Amino acid sequence: SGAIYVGNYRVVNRHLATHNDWANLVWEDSSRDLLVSSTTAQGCDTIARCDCQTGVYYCSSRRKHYPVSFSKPSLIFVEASEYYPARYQSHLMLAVGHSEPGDCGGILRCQHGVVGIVSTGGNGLVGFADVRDLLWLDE
Ligand SMILES: NC(=O)[C@H]1CCCN(C(=O)Cc2cccc3c2SCC3)C1
Ligand SMILES: [Zn+2]
Repeated sequence: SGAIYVGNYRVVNRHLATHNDWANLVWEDSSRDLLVSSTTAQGCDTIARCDCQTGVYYCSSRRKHYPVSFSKPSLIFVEASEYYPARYQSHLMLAVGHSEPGDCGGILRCQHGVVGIVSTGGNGLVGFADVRDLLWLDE
């Protein structure tokens, strides 16, 4: 579990969105596993606008933060699950690091701010749905 609170928006993994997220839906994309909903309260997370390939992510299955190098956002094949059929997930970044079901939602950050959130993982790997291209989150 985990979300990004920026301005009047809440960004979460689409497969983990609630009834409230869908009733106040701003934008959603199954291929990216992202859903953004509107909020009444103001959010204060800063989103990074960079091309960093190093950062720190929160791993709830270990209750620890870990430094990682990560790949550039790209189309990556993702195995069938109870949420999606077998498909390519776009804007995904991979890193070597621990990750198990339940770590989705954990924030990945660089010196500039929030880069994205855990969405995939397995075999000593962790996939992060990137949010740096969503320039509208700020305005
Ligand atoms: N984006 C998707 O289609 C997700 C949907 C849920 C399932 N999924 C996974 O990768 C499961 C998983 C296994 C092992 C470690 C981890 C995970 S998810 C957090 C870390 C794909
Ligand atoms: Zn950065």
